[PDB]
Amino acid sequence: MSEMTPREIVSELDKHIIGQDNAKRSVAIALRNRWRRMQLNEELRHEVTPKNILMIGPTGVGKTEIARRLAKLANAPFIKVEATKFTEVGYVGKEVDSIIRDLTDAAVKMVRVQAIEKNRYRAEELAEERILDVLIPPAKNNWGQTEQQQEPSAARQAFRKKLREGQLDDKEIEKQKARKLKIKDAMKLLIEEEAAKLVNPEELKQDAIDAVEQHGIVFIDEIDKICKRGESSGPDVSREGVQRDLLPLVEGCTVSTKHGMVKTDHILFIASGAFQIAKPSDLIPELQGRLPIRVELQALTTSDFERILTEPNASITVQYKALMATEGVNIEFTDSGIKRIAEAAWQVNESTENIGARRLHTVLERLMEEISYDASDLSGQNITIDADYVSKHLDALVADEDLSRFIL
Amino acid sequence: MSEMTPREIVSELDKHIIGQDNAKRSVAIALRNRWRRMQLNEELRHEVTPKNILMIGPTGVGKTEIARRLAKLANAPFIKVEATKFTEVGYVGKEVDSIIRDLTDAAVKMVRVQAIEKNRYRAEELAEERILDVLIPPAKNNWGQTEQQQEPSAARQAFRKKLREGQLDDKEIEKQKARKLKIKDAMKLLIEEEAAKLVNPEELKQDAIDAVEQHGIVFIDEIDKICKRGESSGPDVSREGVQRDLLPLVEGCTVSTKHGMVKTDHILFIASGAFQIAKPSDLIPELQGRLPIRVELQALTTSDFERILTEPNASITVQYKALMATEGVNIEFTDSGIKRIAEAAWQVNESTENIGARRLHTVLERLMEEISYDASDLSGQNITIDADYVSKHLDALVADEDLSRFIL
Amino acid sequence: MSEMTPREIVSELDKHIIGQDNAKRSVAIALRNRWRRMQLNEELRHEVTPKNILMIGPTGVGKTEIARRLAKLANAPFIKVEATKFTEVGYVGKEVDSIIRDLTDAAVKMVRVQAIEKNRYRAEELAEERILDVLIPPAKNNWGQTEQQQEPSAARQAFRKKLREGQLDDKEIEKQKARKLKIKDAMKLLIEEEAAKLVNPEELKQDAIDAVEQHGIVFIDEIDKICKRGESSGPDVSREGVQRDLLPLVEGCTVSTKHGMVKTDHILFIASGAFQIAKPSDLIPELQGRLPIRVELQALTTSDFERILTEPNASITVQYKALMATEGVNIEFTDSGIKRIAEAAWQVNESTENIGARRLHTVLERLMEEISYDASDLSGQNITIDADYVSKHLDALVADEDLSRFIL
Amino acid sequence: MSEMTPREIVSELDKHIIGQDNAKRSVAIALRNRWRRMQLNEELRHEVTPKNILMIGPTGVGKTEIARRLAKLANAPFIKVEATKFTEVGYVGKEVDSIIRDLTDAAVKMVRVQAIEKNRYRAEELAEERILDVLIPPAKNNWGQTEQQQEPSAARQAFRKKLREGQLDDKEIEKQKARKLKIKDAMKLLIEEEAAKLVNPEELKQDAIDAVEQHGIVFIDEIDKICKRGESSGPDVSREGVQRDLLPLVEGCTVSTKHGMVKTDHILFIASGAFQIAKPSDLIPELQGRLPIRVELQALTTSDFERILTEPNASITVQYKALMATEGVNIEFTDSGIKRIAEAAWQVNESTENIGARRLHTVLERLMEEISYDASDLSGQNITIDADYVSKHLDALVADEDLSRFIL
Ligand SMILES: Nc1ncnc2c1ncn2[C@@H]1O[C@H](COP(=O)(O)OP(=O)(O)O)[C@@H](O)[C@H]1O
Ligand SMILES: Nc1ncnc2c1ncn2[C@@H]1O[C@H](COP(=O)(O)OP(=O)(O)O)[C@@H](O)[C@H]1O
Ligand SMILES: Nc1ncnc2c1ncn2[C@@H]1O[C@H](COP(=O)(O)OP(=O)(O)O)[C@@H](O)[C@H]1O
Ligand SMILES: Nc1ncnc2c1ncn2[C@@H]1O[C@H](COP(=O)(O)OP(=O)(O)O)[C@@H](O)[C@H]1O
Repeated sequence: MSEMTPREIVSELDKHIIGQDNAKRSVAIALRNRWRRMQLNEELRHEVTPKNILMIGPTGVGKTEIARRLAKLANAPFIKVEATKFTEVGYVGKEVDSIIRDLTDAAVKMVRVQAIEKNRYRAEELAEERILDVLIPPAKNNWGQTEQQQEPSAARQAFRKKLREGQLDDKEIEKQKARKLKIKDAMKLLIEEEAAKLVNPEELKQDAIDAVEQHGIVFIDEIDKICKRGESSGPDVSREGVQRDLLPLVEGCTVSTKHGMVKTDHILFIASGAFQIAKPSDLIPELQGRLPIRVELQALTTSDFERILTEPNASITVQYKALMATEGVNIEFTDSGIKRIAEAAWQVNESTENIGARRLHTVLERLMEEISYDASDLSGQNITIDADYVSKHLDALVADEDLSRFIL
Repeated sequence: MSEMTPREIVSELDKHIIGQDNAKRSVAIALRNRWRRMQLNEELRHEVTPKNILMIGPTGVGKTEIARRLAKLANAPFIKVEATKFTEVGYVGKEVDSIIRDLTDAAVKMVRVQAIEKNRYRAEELAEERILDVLIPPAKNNWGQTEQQQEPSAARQAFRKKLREGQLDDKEIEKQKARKLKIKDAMKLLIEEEAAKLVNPEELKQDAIDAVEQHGIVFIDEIDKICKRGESSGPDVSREGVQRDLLPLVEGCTVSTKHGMVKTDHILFIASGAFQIAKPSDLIPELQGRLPIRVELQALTTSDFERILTEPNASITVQYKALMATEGVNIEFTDSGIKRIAEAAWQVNESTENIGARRLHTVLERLMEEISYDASDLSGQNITIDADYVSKHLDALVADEDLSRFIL
Repeated sequence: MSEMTPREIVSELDKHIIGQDNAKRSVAIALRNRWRRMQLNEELRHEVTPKNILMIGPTGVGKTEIARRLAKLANAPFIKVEATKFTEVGYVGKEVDSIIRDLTDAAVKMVRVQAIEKNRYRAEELAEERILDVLIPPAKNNWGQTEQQQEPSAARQAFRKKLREGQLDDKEIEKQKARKLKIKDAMKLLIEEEAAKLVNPEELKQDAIDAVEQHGIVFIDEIDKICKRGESSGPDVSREGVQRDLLPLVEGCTVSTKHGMVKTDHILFIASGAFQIAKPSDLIPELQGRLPIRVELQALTTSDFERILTEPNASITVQYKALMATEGVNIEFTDSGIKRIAEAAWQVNESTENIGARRLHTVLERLMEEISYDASDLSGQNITIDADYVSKHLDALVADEDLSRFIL
Repeated sequence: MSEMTPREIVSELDKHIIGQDNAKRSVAIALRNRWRRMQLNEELRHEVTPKNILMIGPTGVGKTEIARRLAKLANAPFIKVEATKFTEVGYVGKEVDSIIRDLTDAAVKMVRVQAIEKNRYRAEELAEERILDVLIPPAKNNWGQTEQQQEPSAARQAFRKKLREGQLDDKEIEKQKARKLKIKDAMKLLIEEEAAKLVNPEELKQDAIDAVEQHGIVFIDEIDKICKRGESSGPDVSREGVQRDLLPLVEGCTVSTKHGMVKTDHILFIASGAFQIAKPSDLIPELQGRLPIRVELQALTTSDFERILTEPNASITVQYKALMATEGVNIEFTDSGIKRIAEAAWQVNESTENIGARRLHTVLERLMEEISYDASDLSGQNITIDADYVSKHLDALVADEDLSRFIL
């Protein structure tokens, strides 16, 4: 099982989300206040109430990714539903118990794929027993010693080591089979047709169910755009409603679905958004109060950037190096470009409109349009990417405001 | 069977709902005016009419939880439907006899789980007879005495006491089975595949039907916002209708459904909401008359809070201690912080807007942000949470109006 | 079969609907004009046309209950559809052939339950044959005399009389069974599992069908709010439409449904409502003319009340006595309170708004809030409820207008 | 497997999309920034993010066809969804994860047909073994040599060469068969009933899944008309939402589907449209940031046309020749008509409104009305289509503005 202490939770955070400590902090305080529970009895296993979180602040500084990530290391199943959607001011038809239904549909194509390296390496030593079986059969009547089985190997395990270097031969092996095929096929087959025997009844469900149930985490994005305070950001309280609908979810219900009936009850909720338009004080009271833990995030810096450009472990930048290396190019970003790199983000974000950390992403892939293209030429060649570089393909762009409008 | 006297019903209320005596009172007066019925004949079993309840008052002072709980000890099935919902001013598609429909779908995953420690302990002694049977068979032809049965036990009840300390052996027992498995599995199985023989035909229905039918209790929240008198709380009498739709439910009909045909006729209804917009006199007559018993509730006090902070048996505050302890921290709340604890909620509720008892929930989880976080360090350490404490992390917050607007 | 002469029909009416004679009158004249038909041939069995009724008048004086009841003694299946509904000015989706579909869904959970005391007392003498069968078996090879069967009873019918006073023993009796249970269970079982053998193929349908088909009665409430005459009570003739849709029903069609295809044709219709807004002259002509029989009702009196308070056979008042007795309380209403009781209704209904007979209901349950609560104390005690009583808990209430607004 | 280098990707473009080099370029830069990924590990296989593309420019100059084709040689599965669609301002019901859903439903009737000349020529040699088997059976007990198998052929491979010139005989061969048919049938059958044994379990899915997944490419057409800045191209931010909905798709989710559960995460997206109404800077941030790579296209020239008229490998013009030949007409276009051919499109596009390259298509099929009709007469006759020609059937048309409005 998972847990992690408060700080532990944080620290893996600072691994991919620069700054906003306060932020992290809370979310972890929610995720232990979580664990804690379990460890009680039955009374209070069921009278204490997922400490759901309200995420006030500007855009692109990481409310989402703070959640997204928290959850990945919780190893919780997770989904982010935009608040908008349930509005349909195009007037369609939106039901909110859907949300829970998709927090299962990952809670699966999550259980699945998170079962093919736990039970994959367990059955490449079971797809071999099925070819060292057709090239040379362990002659009828095994005289039980389990050590006269590694004794077929007296040539059998000479073919076992010869499966990795010489294949493409015509063979046929044992709703079963009885089929005559070929070996590089078949090798790619059995595998598949073997994960099946790696039992998938009321296990990939029931426990996938447990998934959601135990908990993930839903991040209800934008909540603020669904509540009133008049003028420009009120049509009707034909939005107020979606706060209502919502309630139950957060406030605790069962729900109908596909793989099994699910209990929202204990699910964790993380409600986002910026409120230049209203004020959290402005939710329906009901909601207001299921959002116990409130926290601010604040806009990142120039530095903050620079640092997001490199101190993220998946770093953007690196994404480059490696990507870029693949064509035979070392690439290497100075202190002093990683400086302008940011520097631009910030200047651009300040003239057009500011989209968050977001800009770096675009500013970059643009830096490289040159390199990133010609790359397969540079076969070995290496390049120095630095201020003086940067500014040559940037400055006038960033310069041209109205271009940036289009193309950054 | 249940009943309880008027006062009995009450006194279990005051167990988790401070004050509002008048409230309780009524509700209980409904819940016997209920029983009484039964005890009559056939004439008046079917000519007297569940004494439905109109819950006029402010928000977060207990209308819901008064119902909610009433029902829990009625051991009735219960659902709270928000009135809004049937409106869809986004225009979707709402049918209202849905309401009754879900009052059944808990009337079940309520009959269910409330049938697995009644009939659970009855068949842990029936899943053993199914293993003390495969380890050592009571040899062919039992010479009837029922006392040469505890006489297989001359070694059989030596394996019965040895089922609690040594398992994981490879065994196979008797749309039946004929299946070769193992014993920590199989133990977790049989149980399940045994609650089946614990007959679940026209019983887990029929009587679940009675449930609803005999009753639970539907709490139609907000009734007030579905009724007209003009200006800012009338769009059209395109809400009028919801009252209309509803009608029947309360006014007495059959409804179509999944596990069986239900009759709404005698279910109990408790219709909530505040009416600063209209006035109960403003329901359609038909309804109006179906909300016979009328009651007011009154906004809780500073004291009332203080008392909610502690005199609730699930106490908030306690939730802490015990939640908090789990990290190795005794926590203790003075009289005199529970004082400011309240003191605050009240002062905040009076400056932004007042959400009810609701605020404590929020004000608190905020007190603790410190404690609740650092907690895993305080391994043993104990803390004294008291006025002087409170005010250090509160006073300026509460101070800062416009913050509180966000973060309480 | 049913019929009843005109007056007969009336008289059972005056049993629970004080006054409005004219009203009754008609409805019965419809219900014989009904019978009459059948008694003709084939020509005129199918050229004469259910004499459907238009029920003009104020609210709460009994259009509905005049119908509701008429039908119960017709023993017709019956439903009251609000006219509103099909409007959806929230814009959903309403189809009108639904109506007929629910006039079947009772025409069932009516046929059903009206078959378990016709065939219940027929099979408690068939669930015994199944226990006096397991406690002492009628030894192999019955030597046919039918009078050596009451001759097992030479001890068998000593256990038959002993089934009513000594049970809870462990027995097992004969998609059948083969099951080992216990006797207070099983007794509650067999019954159920025996109504099944009380044949339920193409009988509980086909004749339930006959139900509707033969006839009940639909009371289309409010019809007037679905027709035009401009100003405050016309949006569009986007309501006119529902008169249209409707037509066929009343005017004669088949309809698709669940248990069987149904023919509206001969169904009886009773169309309600008050027309302060328009005038019956104001229906679509088509409708106008399927509402042959027109009748007024007029608002009830003070007396009328008083009399509804006692001369109804299910009397309200009595509802009290008996309900109230159950806790050990005789209760007894004077001439002279039953006077004020009413007196209030009337005064209240005249200040706030007047809801019909409806008020009594509420005025009362309020009278008793005192008694109705403390009742379980009065264990024997008896009380005199009379003017001087009444006015002590009423007068100021009725006084306070604006309270009454809420709580009467 | 595919890849191709940046330039390689390009050069096959310039094969059917004259000019717009910059365009191509990018797109290719995406389609390697794609490959590269794969070649990394697991960390960065799943932390780098398909480099999605924003296609700013005028209409009919190639955005679509640049994508369309890109994908064809990527041999990716592809779909272009119009942004409009999800709007329904007629108000229907649009879900957007539909988009992904259809990117699968070609990802298939693409895997399918692209599996019947790979495995088609593999089993025309397997449907013969099934007739050289009924005409002359390889007599019981094959004495294993695999060279006394081509030795049935001592008359058997005399019937194998005689299957191409003499058929229609009455034969019967081996949920199998046992059926008595005939041989030109049966030949057209077996084939089919043989692509089945060419295994189609969790292969025609799973890998079709990969398709989408590894990728095709969705081209979200017109993105611009789903975003706000006011006046004539904003109704509400009841379009805003479409951007919202979309999000996830591009921003990374699982989607439910027919042949299997798909992950959108890594698919490639290329979002089109012109922005004379807004400005790419005007997308919701979230999106904005997911359109990393930005590119412009520029309206083609007279020349560019001329060159589209011919330098396309499928050439329009050629379409003619060959289409036209089929009637017995060589046709030949001078340099100097292909000149006016273009010359015209350009002059028309500048007077009515300019639809892009689009016009040639129309201008042409009009040139020909004459030829294209009379063609079946010109049996041999050959024609010289050239300026002086062109202008005889064009000049006054192009002349007549308001005609062209109708008829080009
Ligand atoms: N504080 C930050 N530290 C690291 N990365 C960040 C930070 N803020 C934003 N980002 C990155 O830039 C984009 C913004 O993140 P996201 O969480 O979706 O923004 P927001 O929640 O603020 O709307 C993502 O690519 C995100 O991973
Ligand atoms: N007066 C009450 N007595 C005890 N707790 C209350 C009371 N009113 C509100 N609460 C608390 O705050 C929450 C609000 O109760 P609720 O019944 O949902 O309020 P309301 O009906 O007024 O909307 C509950 O969880 C409960 O603990
Ligand atoms: N004339 C009357 N005689 C007896 N009871 C009446 C009378 N009028 C109304 N009631 C009773 O008071 C309420 C009004 O009846 P209902 O038929 O639904 O009113 P309406 O049809 O006039 O809208 C019901 O409880 C009804 O049974
Ligand atoms: N610049 C281009 N190069 C070659 N053909 C083009 C070009 N632009 C448009 N066309 C032709 O006219 C049609 C329009 O191409 P399309 O990609 O659909 O234009 P757009 O994206 O600008 O809407 C295509 O069938 C193609 O033959």
